Parts: sequence; C-alpha cells; structure tokens
Amino acid sequence: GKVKISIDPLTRVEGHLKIEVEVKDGKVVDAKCSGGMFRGFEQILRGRDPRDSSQIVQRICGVCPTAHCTASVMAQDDAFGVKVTTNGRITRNLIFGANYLQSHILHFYHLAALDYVKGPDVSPFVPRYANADLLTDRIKDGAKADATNTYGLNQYLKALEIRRICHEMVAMFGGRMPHVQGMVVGGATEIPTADKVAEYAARFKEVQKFVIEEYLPLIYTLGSVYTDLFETGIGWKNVIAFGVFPEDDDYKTFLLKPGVYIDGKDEEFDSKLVKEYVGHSFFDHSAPGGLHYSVGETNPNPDKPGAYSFVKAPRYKDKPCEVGPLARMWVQNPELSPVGQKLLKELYGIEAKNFRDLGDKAFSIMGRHVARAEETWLTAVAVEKWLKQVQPGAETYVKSEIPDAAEGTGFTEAPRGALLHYLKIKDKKIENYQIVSATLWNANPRDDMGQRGPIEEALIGVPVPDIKNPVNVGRLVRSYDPXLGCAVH
Amino acid sequence: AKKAPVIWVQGQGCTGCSVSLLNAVHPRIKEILLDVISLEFHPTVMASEGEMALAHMYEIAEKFNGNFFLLVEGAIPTAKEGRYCIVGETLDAKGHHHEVTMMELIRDLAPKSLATVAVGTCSAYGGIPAAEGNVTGSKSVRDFFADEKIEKLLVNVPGCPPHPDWMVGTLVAAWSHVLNPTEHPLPELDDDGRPLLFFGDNIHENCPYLDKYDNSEFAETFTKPGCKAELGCKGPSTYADCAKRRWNNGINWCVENAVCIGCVEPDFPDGKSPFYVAE
Ligand code: SF4
Ligand code: SF4
Ligand code: SF4
Ligand code: FCO
Ligand SMILES: [Ca+2]
Ligand SMILES: [Ca+2]
Ligand SMILES: [Ca+2]
Ligand SMILES: [Ca+2]
Ligand code: NI
Ligand SMILES: [S]
Repeated sequence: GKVKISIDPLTRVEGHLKIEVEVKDGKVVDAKCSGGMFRGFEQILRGRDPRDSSQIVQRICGVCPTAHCTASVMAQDDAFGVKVTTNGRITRNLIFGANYLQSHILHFYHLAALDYVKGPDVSPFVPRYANADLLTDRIKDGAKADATNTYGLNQYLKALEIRRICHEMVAMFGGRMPHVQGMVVGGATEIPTADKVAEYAARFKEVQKFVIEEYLPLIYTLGSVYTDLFETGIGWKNVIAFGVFPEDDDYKTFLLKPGVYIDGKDEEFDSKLVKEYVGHSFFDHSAPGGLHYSVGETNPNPDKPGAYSFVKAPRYKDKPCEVGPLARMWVQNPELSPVGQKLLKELYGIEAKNFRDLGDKAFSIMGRHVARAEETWLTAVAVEKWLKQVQPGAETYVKSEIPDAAEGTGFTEAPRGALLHYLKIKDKKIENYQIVSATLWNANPRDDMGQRGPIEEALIGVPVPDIKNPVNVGRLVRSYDPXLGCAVH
Repeated sequence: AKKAPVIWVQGQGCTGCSVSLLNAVHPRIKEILLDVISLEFHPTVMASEGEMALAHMYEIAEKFNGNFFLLVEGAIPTAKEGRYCIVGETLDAKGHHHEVTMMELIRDLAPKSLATVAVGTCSAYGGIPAAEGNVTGSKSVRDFFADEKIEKLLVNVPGCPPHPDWMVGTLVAAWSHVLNPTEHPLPELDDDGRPLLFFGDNIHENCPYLDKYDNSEFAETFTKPGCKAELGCKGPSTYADCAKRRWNNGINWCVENAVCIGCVEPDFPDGKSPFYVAE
C-alpha cells in the first residue's frame, strides 16, 4: 500500500532541491534528498591568489555570503600567519552578526511562513495546496483564525523591510550586501567611526524591537496552534557545532560554543573525526572509506552508478549529525528569551529556563523554528554588546604576505550550521580548497553504509494523511532552512 | 494599470541576484510584487512546489505567451548533457518521471517570452561558474541563445549581484516600452547588451578618489587614506554607476570600503583577478 511522492523543485529553500518520500498508513516510511545543481567552487579556486578566495567563495550563496567570507578569511589568517586585532575581530562580528539576523528573518518569514500563513490571492502567494492546513484552516474560531492569519501576514510583509535594514547594517562596515568587500585576510578594511557605529546601532534597535515584540511572539503562538508539529520531524537527534562569534582575541571563547551531542551524550568537537562519503553522491574518491576534508577531492561524476545527489555525505565518527540553530542552541544550552520563558508558560503550561528544558520538543519541526527564533534574539543581545565594545578609530587591519607553502582552516557557524573552509597553498597559489558547509550536514544523501542523511531520517514518521496535499513533508524540510548552493558549491 | 508578468528561473546561481532585488527601495519589494510585476514563478519565494509550481509556470508561459519576461539568474551548464543543473521533474500522463535540465528549460521558455532578461554576471556573461577550472561547460544566456540559434530580445543586467535599481529600472523601462513603444523607446545597450543608463559611466572617471589618484596619493593598506589603486581597485576598467548610486540605500560602496572588483564586466572574475593586485 505504498505511495511515492516526488517534489522537484522543493521551493522556498535556497537552490535546487528534490524530495522523494514513500508513504504508507498515513506516514512517511522512506525518503531521499537530492541536490541537483553543481558549480564546483573547489575546482574553480585552484591556482588562484589565495586572497581571491574570500571574494570567490561568497558566490557560493547570496543568502549567507558573510559566513563563507568569514570562514575563508579565517583560513587565510591561519595560513598567512597573521593575528587579527581586537577591533578587527569585533568589526567582523558586527558585519556577520547583522546577516545572521537577516538570514533567520528571511528564512522564517519569506521561506517558511507560507506553509502556515494564507497570503493574498495574487502570485507568488497563489497557487497553493488546496488543503494546506493553514492558520485559517486550523483555528476553528473564524474571527480568531482571521486575526491570527492577518497578524502573521502583516509580520511577513513588515519583515521584508526589516531584512532590508539588516543589509544596511551589513553594508555599514561591509561595503555592500550581498557579497561584502569589507572582510579580508588580516581583518577588516574599514575602521568603524563613531557616526557609523551610531548609524548601525539605530538600525539595529529597530531590528531588535521587531525580533522581541513581533517575531518571538509569532513563533510561540504558531507552535501553540501546531502542537502536533513538536511531535514529528525527529531524526537522528545527533548534533554538531564548531563555535561562532569569537569573544576574545585567541578564539577560545564564543557566543555559541563548539561541541557534539550524539546518542544522548555530550562530547567535545574534534575536527579530525569529520569525513565525507560519496557512495550515493555524484563524485569519485581516489580511496575508499571516506575522506577527511584536509585531503578532500572534488571529481564530479554525474554518471556514477547508484548515486542520486551532488551533495557529499559528511559523518562525524561515522554518525550522521545535523546542524543549525537547533544544534548550536542544544550544545550551548543558553537561557531562553524572557518572551520564550513567558509564552511557554502562558500558551503551553511549560516551565522552561534553558533551551534543553524543551526536551524532546526541541527535535521537531516546530523545535527547529523555535531554536532559530531564540538564536535570533540571542544574537541580537550579543550585537547590542558588541556595539558598546567596538572602538571608533582603532585599527582593524594587519598587513600580511602570501606564503609559498602553508595550510589553514577557518571554522565558524553559518546561519544554517557548522561551516569550515580548508586552504592549502603551494607556490603562493591555491593548491586545494575544501568547503564543508552547513546544509551539507543536513541535506546529504545516504552514506556508503546506507545511513540516511539528517533530513532524510527526520522525514521518517512525518504524517501525510492527504497524499495530494503532503504539507508536512515541505514543513519538515523547510524547518532545516536548507541552502543547496551551500550544500553542493 | 497592468503588472509585468515575470517568470524567474535559476540555473547555476547563488540566489544573490534575488536577494539583491529584495533590497530594492523606491519602490520597495512589497510594492514591486503587489503593484509593479506579477511574479508568477520564483523558486525561492513562491507558495507552490513541485508539480503544482511547474504546472503553474507552464500555464503562465502559455496564457501569457509573447507577453511575459523570462528572468534568468545563474549560468547554464552544457557539459554532461545539461545534468549539472536539474531544475525540476515533469510527471507525464502515464506516471513516468522526467528531469528537466536548465538547458531544456531555457530552450522551452525563451521562445515563449516577450523578452529574456539575464540578471547578474552569471546569466549575462558566465561569471564565476564559467571561470577557469570549471568542468560544467557553464555558459551565459547570450552564448546559449547563439548556440541554440534562438532570436529573442535579450537584455543583460550584470553585477555580482546587480544593484536592485539596475534590475528594477531595466524591467520597468522594458515594460514601459511594450506598453507604448514610441513614447518609451528601449534603453540603449552597449556592445555587451547592458543598458547605458546604468553601465555607461566608468567607475574611475566618476570616483571621488580621482583627485588623490591624480596626486599619486595611494592607500598603503585598506585602512590608510588615498586612492585604492595599489590595493587592487578595478574601477579603471569597470563601467557601472556605483560611484553615484552607492549600495544598500546609499550606505556604502565597494571603493569607499575596500576596492572595486569589476563585478559587472563580461570578464569577471578572471580578467579582474587577482583582486588584490593592481591593474
Ligand atoms: S551574478 Fe553573482 S550574485 Fe547573481 S547568481 Fe551569479 S554569483 Fe550569485
Ligand atoms: S583606482 Fe579605484 S579608488 Fe582610485 S580613483 Fe580609480 S576607481 Fe577610485
Ligand atoms: S563598485 Fe565595482 S565591485 Fe562594487 S558593485 Fe560596483 S562594479 Fe561591482
Ligand atoms: N547559512 C548558510 Fe550557507 C548553508 N547551508 C553556508 O555555509
Ligand atoms: Ca542522472
Ligand atoms: Ca566540499
Ligand atoms: Ca500597494
Ligand atoms: Ca535551435
Ligand atoms: Ni547559503
Ligand atoms: S551569513
């Protein structure tokens, strides 16, 4: 009694994604995730001036280019042997932090919300699934349904301007956005002035107000209507984080700390244990067993028998692990926003102080949205602090020279999850460049041992009571905020 | 009165052209979507998915045949029979599945369009996906049209990404022309098919640092005063109005902040590299 559903394009994610599920007895029983577009940045980068990489890699993705830029300039800093100044570190955090706010807001509203909110009856809001299980369908009190839907839709519309203001903030010290100019090996290219710090701060306060007063309340309200969506889209419950936003000059402390949580147990993150498999990916490896990124290879092969995706399959100690706000928030376990503490009590009867107090509810469709909203607030608190720490006039740039032969790795967290760039230099040129990105960890295919990627696994058990309107499949996928440009590069 | 119908397709893109469009002001994106264009298909933001999204796209391309703008973001990879970019799957009348390549999609939709607008350096000129080292046979819209012998009005709006003013301005000018061609002639294009309205000015000739350049006052590092030429600035060989318009609602621009990397030019990136070595 199995029925196959194939969704290509899976829209309202970044990039080219296909989702296939098998449904039996009203639930997903198998799944396949496929990235269908390849560019090969790791091949394109070879032979170039290593400094070019921090411009080239941003073109992996116009949603998260600051993450790639950050990873790249950190890899370069490492390879070139240069230490960034205090003000350079802070300035880089202000540039990147402004896009964390932009990316999460863009995601929840402009990618995720149309699975819950009924938009106006004009394209691109229509056509839509006939039985879409929206706020206007779920809430049986019609006035309340209309009011809640309008509340959500007005936030979607207002968020268009809020996200644009976030890009004014990125451009303040970043030059422009998408694709900043302001981060380079050795630091940042423009020293913050008192006037421009104040200008950033004024815009930031408007964004922060939206986050606290509109976004957080909408998310908790949404979850209180869709309580069933805290109980599905579970997956492996393994997460990894690399550390993001260094809070001191020796990169020992972060806003959100590195760590791994596998099979109910916390451990430290050890980069030696990352490897990529390609058994079901359109790539050839010179040796079996999966490859650590420091010896990674990018040899595309769309004819490879048995392969179904351009996404490689990263594993940590041979375990699939997911990444993103859920991962970071689980690993760090920060205190919840005052809004979250209040609304969890008021709307759900839940007493919660710290993220882990959500328990099983964290590992779900709605848990991923909650994690992302909470992290937006947490990042705003941090940006507010960094705006006080940044010193007008203090040097942000330190000179360097391209080394003959070197290696460097930049570790960070993109808004969608753990990110590293590995750079090897020979004869002052890029010899190898390997990118292990966020959505790569989430939207990967099966590894050589048949273990499903995190999105594939989280789809198992998702309810599909209406095969013609399989809304929970897209809801699960979009809860991960996938970026297939990043996943494949 | 009537809005311009748009089908926006993505090949080997990064979604940055779309994100830059979302940053529009005067008009802002809400007004663009509700008042200026009918964005009929756009994979990043549209409500429908899969079969429904594609069926809607093809329905619009039929109903509005010769009367919609085909917007293309990203390059078109031609190696391996187009299999480096699969844009969707079509379910025939018997249940069988067929993947659609970017090549197939553009070959299908371009002849149905009123005009094709290649937004971004990738679609206009090949850009980063078509740069040295790529193995995907990545191609621009103009080169694909030439190979396919497709004669369809084509306007290029390059930049990596383009400024939203360039994309909005070009689309509005094109639509105005269609509505009244003698009152609103098409914008004059240069030899690379991009509007002189936005790409006629040389950055360097219009640069506020030109006085410093003339006096040989060059910034020793990014955070020192002077012209940016020694830091790698490609303003001298780049044609765009960034010096006047600036970026992100006038907040900053590449040259003030750092250097111009020549992102609008047909030889970006290879002819503009290394980025931090002077021209
Ligand atoms: S032109 Fe640049 S910003 Fe636009 S799709 Fe290509 S890489 Fe992205
Ligand atoms: S080289 Fe660059 S910074 Fe100097 S005057 Fe020309 S465009 Fe301006
Ligand atoms: S200043 Fe140069 S790099 Fe910046 S947007 Fe304009 S053309 Fe592109
Ligand atoms: N955020 C983001 Fe992009 C992804 N996935 C990266 O890295
Ligand atoms: Ca195939
Ligand atoms: Ca890679
Ligand atoms: Ca209006
Ligand atoms: Ca032909
Ligand atoms: Ni991305
Ligand atoms: S980012």
